Amino acid sequence: RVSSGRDLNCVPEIADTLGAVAKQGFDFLCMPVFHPRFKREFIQEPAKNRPGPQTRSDLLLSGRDWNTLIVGKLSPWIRPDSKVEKIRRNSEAAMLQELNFGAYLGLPAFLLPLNQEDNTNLARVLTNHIHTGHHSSMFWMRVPLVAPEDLRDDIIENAPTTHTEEYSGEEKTWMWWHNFRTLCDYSKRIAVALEIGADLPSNHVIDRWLGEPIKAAILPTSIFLTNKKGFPVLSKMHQRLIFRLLKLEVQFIITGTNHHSEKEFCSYLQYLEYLSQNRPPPNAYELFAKGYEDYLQSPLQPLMDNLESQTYEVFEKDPIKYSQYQQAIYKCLLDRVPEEEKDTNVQVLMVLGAGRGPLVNASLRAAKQADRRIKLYAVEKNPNAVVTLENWQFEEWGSQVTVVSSDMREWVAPEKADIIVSELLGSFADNELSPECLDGAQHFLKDDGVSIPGEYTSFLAPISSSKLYNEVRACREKDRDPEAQFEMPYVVRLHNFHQLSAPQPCFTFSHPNRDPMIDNNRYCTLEFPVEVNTVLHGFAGYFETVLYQDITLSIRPETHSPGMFSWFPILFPIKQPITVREGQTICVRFWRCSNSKKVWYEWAVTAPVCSAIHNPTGRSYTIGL
Amino acid sequence: PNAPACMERQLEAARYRSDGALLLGASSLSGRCWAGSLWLFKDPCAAPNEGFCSAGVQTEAGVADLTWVGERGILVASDSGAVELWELDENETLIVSKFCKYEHDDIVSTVSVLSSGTQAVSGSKDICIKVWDLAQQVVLSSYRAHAAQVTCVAASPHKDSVFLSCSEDNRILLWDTRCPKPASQIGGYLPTSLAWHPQQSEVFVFGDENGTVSLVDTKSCVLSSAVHSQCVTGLVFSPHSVPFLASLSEDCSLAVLDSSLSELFRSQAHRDFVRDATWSPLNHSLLTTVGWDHQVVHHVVPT
Ligand SMILES: Nc1ncnc2c1ccn2[C@@H]1O[C@H](CN2CCCC23CCNCC3)[C@@H](O)[C@H]1O
Repeated sequence: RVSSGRDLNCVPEIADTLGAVAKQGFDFLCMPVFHPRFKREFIQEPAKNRPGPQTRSDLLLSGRDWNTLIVGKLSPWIRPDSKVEKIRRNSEAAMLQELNFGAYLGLPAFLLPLNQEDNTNLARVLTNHIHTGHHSSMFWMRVPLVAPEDLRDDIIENAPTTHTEEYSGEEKTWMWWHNFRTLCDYSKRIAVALEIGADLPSNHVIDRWLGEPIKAAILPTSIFLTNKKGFPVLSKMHQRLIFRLLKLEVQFIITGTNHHSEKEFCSYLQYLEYLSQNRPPPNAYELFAKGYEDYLQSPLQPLMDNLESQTYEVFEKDPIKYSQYQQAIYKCLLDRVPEEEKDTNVQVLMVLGAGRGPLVNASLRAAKQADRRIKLYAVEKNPNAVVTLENWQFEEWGSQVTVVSSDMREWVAPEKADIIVSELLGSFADNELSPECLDGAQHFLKDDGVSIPGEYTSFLAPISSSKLYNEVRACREKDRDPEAQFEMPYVVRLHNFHQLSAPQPCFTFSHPNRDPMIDNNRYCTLEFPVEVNTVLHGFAGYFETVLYQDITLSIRPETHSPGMFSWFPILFPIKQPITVREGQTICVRFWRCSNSKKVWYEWAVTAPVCSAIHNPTGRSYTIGL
Repeated sequence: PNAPACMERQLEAARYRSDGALLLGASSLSGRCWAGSLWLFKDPCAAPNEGFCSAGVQTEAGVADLTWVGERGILVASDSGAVELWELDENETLIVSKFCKYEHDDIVSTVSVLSSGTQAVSGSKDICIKVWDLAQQVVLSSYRAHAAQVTCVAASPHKDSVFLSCSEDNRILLWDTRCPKPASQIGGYLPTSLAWHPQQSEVFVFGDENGTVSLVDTKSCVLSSAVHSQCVTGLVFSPHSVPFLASLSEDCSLAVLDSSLSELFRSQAHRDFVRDATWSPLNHSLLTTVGWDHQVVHHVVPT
């Protein structure tokens, strides 16, 4: 149910050791590839000429076993950053040798420690290795939650432990990691093995780490407590962190010696399994989202592009959305047609963007529950979906052209409407061009006609996510601007990330819009209070919409309509990550720009430093009218 | 005759006892099987020939350190993270396990018997230092004083509660376990080896990773000599009353120094790393050294 390896620093026979460990229930073995005490000379005679096999043979395991079962460990004497020149050079040579052997064996991962501040040379050797030959070992950088220097016992009589609240202090190990991965240029091969100790830092510290690429969490045997029955278990605080780490499908590694000697061994594992079988179960949204975690997609342009049959089908299988549309229209039919007027008053309802008809059936469902009468028009421009409508029309219905195959901005309406009903909203509300589409249909809304929805508002929040920054680089394409990938949004089920400040409103649009200008262009300045040292990699986007009065849809996380599938957040990247200190304000500026052919967003950070303006003139990203 | 067939290549430890017999420990640090052995040579000059030895045995894992405990007993720091007590049988033909306790979380790097011979301290790559009761076969105390690997521990000659430790955190800690805060720091290049003076309660030598040997007084900074071109692995004071200091190193050389740290002997007999040195109790100017080149060398030290 949960994936876990065993960390050993002692392996007398590889086969007996792997077998014992496979028996215990572990999936892999982190072990040394050279003996951890077998220091080697590369320069000075006579020890450079030490004979004999430098380590054990690749033939001791199958290729399949090397490729799936074994994580290598850098030798603990290797100190590329030593202040002694001879050790620095032996260590350079020895690190390339052990990495080369790991590549030679096809290991899936290799563990290197970040156990001090200055890892510049470590970084530079690993970077050279990555740029040498054709190999695809992952590099797991073993970094503690708490530096050893900060969890030492206060038993040195003339060197006491720094006592009071030391604020950037128990964030030192994050800066170790950040300096290292910045030196290595955010390489996608360099991830984190986070080593957990007896004590824990801030919820904020643990929050930053969960925006970082954690592939493994390392649990020492020593941090486990004992229950009555004599089994190993964890503090309620350590249980919280497991619960969060399981929510990133990280691998668990058990390190150190057996400390529960009445209770066999595999019991540490048994306990991780226990915690795992015993988290709250996925909600409806979490089940459906599984598979989409940090997968970047192009936002749909349903105006420019004719949606596929199977795209409509995911938007249709969203009962809570159509349930809320049904209620909004019901409440509208009741405010519009008094009870005396019940059977004389036919309300004219038009569905604008009817697709394959679910808002039409919502309008019907509404009409029976409100017991008022309606005359229905369904306007769709996608002639593919028009086939689905016109077949349903000729088969059911039989009365009225109902379905009209037309762009709602050209359509000559037989008649003015009481109510226009539409769902032309993307992940950023107005990025499917709802404003332009409704402004062009407005002229056939009666002077007191209602638009459902009546309002929407986009929201933004700054984020950190070094995974999401790499998914964006990976979007570089031949034959365009090498930076174009950063100047466009992505619909993405944001997962491996940190929300740096609470969402605030960006752009609002009302319908109908009787301001004699409309002007759907927009400029907004947003100030985000921050409270960690972090990297800004971009802004998450969300929206909310008023369908009618108090009937709303949201994907803003704090008001998220429960169990609603149709829309994941959007991400606006920035080209260069921006360091932010605790206490600093992130200032961001968004424009909604347009000409008669295109709408786009430009955006810039102005605090605590300026970015370049992103997407100037829609040079990298436009939404076609 | 008597023991395992093939003693492992990498000679780690050599220590004479009172009657002049040689204790050898070894690891295999390469090849299929990464393990360890103990040997008694009631004739030094034969060693390391397995056939013509008095006793020996297979350990589960590598031997990183060991020390004699009195006459019968051998105390072992294992790669397995275990501290082991082995003992000679009455006939000193067999070496039997008395205890194997897995209490450290990584390799045990260094071990040292206290004053009284009843207790011992271990240091480990797990960063911890531990005080053992050898009769009760339990850890009495565990200290996380250091911020990195423990390179060396060294029991005081005469005081059970006092010993030195040093670490890759650039600290030399002087410990007295009768204080609430038992450790005190003493002034670097990383310290790599420790020995107490056998005639001054107050004094000790330390070797650094850069090849310098340093003489330190508790009472008082230092006095120093650039003796080696790399890591000082070991410092063992000779058994004389104005004693010599044997220094060994990864530069594959042994030096013997006077009390002013001036050079008297130098040997390049070794072709790999020199791991240990022990002075004959019969002939206070026989010095025996061992190395990863599998040589046991017998030097006559000019005195
Ligand atoms: N000017 C026009 N005139 C008429 N029809 C128009 C437009 C602009 C868009 N459409 C259509 O509206 C529908 C919107 N669909 C329905 C479910 C999925 C969704 C809504 C949520 N976001 C993704 C698209 C589609 O069927 C479009 O083809």
